[PDB]
Amino acid sequence: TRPNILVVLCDDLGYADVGFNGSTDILTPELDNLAQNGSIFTSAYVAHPFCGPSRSAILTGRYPHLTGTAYNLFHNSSEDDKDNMGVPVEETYMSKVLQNAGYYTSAIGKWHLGAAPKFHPNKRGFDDFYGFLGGGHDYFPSEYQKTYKAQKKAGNPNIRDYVFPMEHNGKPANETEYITDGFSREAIKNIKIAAAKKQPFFIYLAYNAPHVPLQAKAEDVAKFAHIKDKDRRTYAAMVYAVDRGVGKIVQTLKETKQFDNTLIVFLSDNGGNFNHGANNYPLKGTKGDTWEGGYRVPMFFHWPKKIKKDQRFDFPVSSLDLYPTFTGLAEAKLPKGKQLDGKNIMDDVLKNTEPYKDEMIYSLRYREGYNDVGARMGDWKITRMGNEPWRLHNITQDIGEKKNLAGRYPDRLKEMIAKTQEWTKSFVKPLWVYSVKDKELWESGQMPNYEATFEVDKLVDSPY
Amino acid sequence: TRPNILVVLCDDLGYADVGFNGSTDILTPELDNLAQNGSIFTSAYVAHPFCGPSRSAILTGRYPHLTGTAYNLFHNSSEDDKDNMGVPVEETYMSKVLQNAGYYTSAIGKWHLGAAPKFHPNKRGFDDFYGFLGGGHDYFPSEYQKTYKAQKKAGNPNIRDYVFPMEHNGKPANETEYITDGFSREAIKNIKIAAAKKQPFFIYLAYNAPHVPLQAKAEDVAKFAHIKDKDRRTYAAMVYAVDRGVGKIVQTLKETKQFDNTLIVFLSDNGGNFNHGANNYPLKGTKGDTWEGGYRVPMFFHWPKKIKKDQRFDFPVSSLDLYPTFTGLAEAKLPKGKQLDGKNIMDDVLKNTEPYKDEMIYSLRYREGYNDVGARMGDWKITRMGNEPWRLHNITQDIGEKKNLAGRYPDRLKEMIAKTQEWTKSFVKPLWVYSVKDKELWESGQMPNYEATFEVDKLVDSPY
Ligand SMILES: [Br-]
Ligand SMILES: [Br-]
Ligand SMILES: [Br-]
Ligand SMILES: [Br-]
Ligand SMILES: [Br-]
Ligand SMILES: [Br-]
Ligand SMILES: [Ca+2]
Ligand SMILES: [Ca+2]
Ligand SMILES: [Cl-]
Ligand SMILES: [Cl-]
Ligand SMILES: [Cl-]
Ligand SMILES: [Cl-]
Ligand SMILES: [Cl-]
Ligand SMILES: [Cl-]
Ligand SMILES: [Cl-]
Ligand SMILES: [Cl-]
Ligand SMILES: [Cl-]
Ligand SMILES: [Cl-]
Ligand SMILES: [Cl-]
Ligand SMILES: [Cl-]
Ligand SMILES: [Cl-]
Ligand SMILES: [Cl-]
Repeated sequence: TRPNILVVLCDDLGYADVGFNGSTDILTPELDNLAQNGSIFTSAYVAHPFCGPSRSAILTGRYPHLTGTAYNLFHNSSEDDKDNMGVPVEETYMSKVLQNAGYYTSAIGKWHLGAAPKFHPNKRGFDDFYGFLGGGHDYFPSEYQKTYKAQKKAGNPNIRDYVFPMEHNGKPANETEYITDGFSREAIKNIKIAAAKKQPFFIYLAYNAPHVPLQAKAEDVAKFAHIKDKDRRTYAAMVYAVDRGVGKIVQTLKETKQFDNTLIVFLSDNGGNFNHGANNYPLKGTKGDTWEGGYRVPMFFHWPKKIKKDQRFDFPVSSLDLYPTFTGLAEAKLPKGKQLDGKNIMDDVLKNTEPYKDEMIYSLRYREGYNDVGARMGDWKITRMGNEPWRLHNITQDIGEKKNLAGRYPDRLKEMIAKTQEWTKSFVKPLWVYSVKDKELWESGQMPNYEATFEVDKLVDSPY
Repeated sequence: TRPNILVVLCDDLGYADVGFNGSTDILTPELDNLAQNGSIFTSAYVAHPFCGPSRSAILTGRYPHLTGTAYNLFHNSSEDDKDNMGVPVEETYMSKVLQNAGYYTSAIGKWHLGAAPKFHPNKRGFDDFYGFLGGGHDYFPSEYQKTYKAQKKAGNPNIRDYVFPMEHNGKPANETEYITDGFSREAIKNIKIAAAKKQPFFIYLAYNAPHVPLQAKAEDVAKFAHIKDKDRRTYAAMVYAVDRGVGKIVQTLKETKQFDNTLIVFLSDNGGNFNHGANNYPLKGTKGDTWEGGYRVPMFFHWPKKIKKDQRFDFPVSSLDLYPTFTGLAEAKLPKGKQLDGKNIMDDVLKNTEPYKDEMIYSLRYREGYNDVGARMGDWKITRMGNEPWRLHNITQDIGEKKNLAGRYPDRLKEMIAKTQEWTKSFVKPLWVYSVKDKELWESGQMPNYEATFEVDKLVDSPY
């Protein structure tokens, strides 16, 4: 009997901001209990260090550099199909694949993969959608509904999508509670629906917490009243509210007897933003970086029927693995011609085998005139940040990327740079960029200039 | 009547790495006692976020962008006067000005302002020099002398200058102890020389501690044995050896009865490198950045005859202020046509008045194809890092530069950028650059492109 699949995806959760991954000040007892009863992934990576492209990769199973979606959609992006402001519809999502294999599919919370009808969740493999289409949202309906009406009362032609009414399959959601609590409430409802249907479920629970604005319930803040920094205190309360809902979700799974045969996957979509309450310790950097802190995230698998308790999986994996792993477990057939950049790791997880032995896990982030790069194989990682000289780290011994080994092992450095450059030969042009500056640089050819990105000696050689 | 002047300049000391500036694990009792008995500067800035240009600025009193010295000299730089690898000799150092006013002048420790004879300290106003000409040095003579000899006897043509013999006025120094201790002993020796000559002294004590290589005496490491991280522990021991030497220097000043009429200035030449043991809390960033962490440094003035005890000076100051402050105290006349970018602040310190009201304290750091910028006026700072969109901070309320207010106050942002851009209009071309990549970009005009640096709207506007 095929398992249910529950993906709990948080938004900008820092590497050190759940108990099972080292937090000393944020309490996440429900998440910790799930993690201790499953497999914790100590080297898990998303395919891009910020929101839109990471989510594009999770659902398409491809790097955003291959689908044209490596920039975020701007807020209030176009809602007209003629404008193709969304992930290409030809790139079939794993939700549609699971849907075509008889799964009850549900998407809750944040989307950010296109606000026009052809990009809507109900058209991309989801029987049920409850959430918002853009990149973020205010958390309290009492506050943001008032603002929305008032802004209509002045005929405001550019109302921020952070205050738009949310929707349930295209109709007004009429949410009445702190939206983290509402998304938990909708997850429970959809679990009860699938149980009543005696149908396996796939639920994509995309919390916007703890993404800005930092807004939290008074009852949650009180659990952290001793934290003096206000942003950290509020951020902790936000993470705690997600934890409360996972505990309620777990109770529902047990009452409906779906707990033992549900694969629960929990992760963050990118590294924490350390300007807005997050802590990525012991990693270097912040959301958006190709330092580990940008795209290495907490993650666990929990599936009592098959994954042993107290497991730690220390081999590097990618969020790109979720697509082939889920379609495999679903016994689903892939669409003809579907290209995938990850692999099914369920067997590797059960037997503690290395899925990426002698293979690369990459990141490339476009900047204003240059690219940040990161690439890991085994214990070795190469990094370029700020267009500075290339760095080589033994990421297993130097998790903080403090000791540059490029000088001691230049052969390894250039071999890893060679493979990474070849990878960028397969890229497509971005379907959209983010800023006016971006558009100029790509039109002038100043971007992408992958050739300059993979220079090595001239960055370090003296001309004298 | 005129005071003695002792400049204690550490190398790469982190903002939180002395007791008086908030350190909780590194002990600096001697430095703290001086600071408690003088004026602590809570918003002190050096003129560039790394070694060479900052030091050029301290001795010339000018921004390195105006003297052509905003890149480091490469290690083992040219020793022939013909190649002009050094600070322009026409830019008169404050040591020469003080020399010409009857001061006994002495330089100790690190130089890095040119290794050719016309750039030598003895030709730049220093009666005495004891140290090394380049940018760093190994700490234990038993080890680096052995290496230097072995490699000299093998005719190695590329001996690292980190192991060259140190010198005393052009002759071999024959150092026999941990060079931090060796430098302290020389400061004591030069204090007694000035006393015997019945001359006011100016001592430029340029410790290379706590700059890499992290090397410390075992007896000093033992005092920080509860520090678990090996690099943090050695670094703590290196800072401590500087503190011990400051205490011995203080004892000498009392025996020679020079203590009360000596102005002791203590500061770091730039922010701490957080990859090599330093801690810049609560600032953001690291050595080399235009975040506060790159160029805001600890600093105190200690001068019992005039400066009151337990003072805290909270208005922003610059290390460029030391040149006109010292010559003012020396009652010296400036060379005809000498340009200075700082101001005499001794009166402002004694009366607690604002030296930079409605005026700017700047930083601009060249990167590979773009510029990092920071500029502060009053409570307000603008920051551009990594060519990202411009940031505006109230650094008095937001010392960590976490909350960008550029959207909230675009009028202030644009006026501060306008003033900063006009400042860059006076810059000169670098006399040298640092890497081959640097040279290509400057010859093609890809650098400096100050015009692109001060773009604002195109970095945040959507093109759709
Ligand atoms: Br689809
Ligand atoms: Br709503
Ligand atoms: Br069950
Ligand atoms: Br930010
Ligand atoms: Br001079
Ligand atoms: Br020596
Ligand atoms: Ca995110
Ligand atoms: Ca330095
Ligand atoms: Cl609005
Ligand atoms: Cl940042
Ligand atoms: Cl089992
Ligand atoms: Cl090698
Ligand atoms: Cl384009
Ligand atoms: Cl090259
Ligand atoms: Cl020797
Ligand atoms: Cl050598
Ligand atoms: Cl005295
Ligand atoms: Cl470094
Ligand atoms: Cl760094
Ligand atoms: Cl304003
Ligand atoms: Cl040049
Ligand atoms: Cl502009």
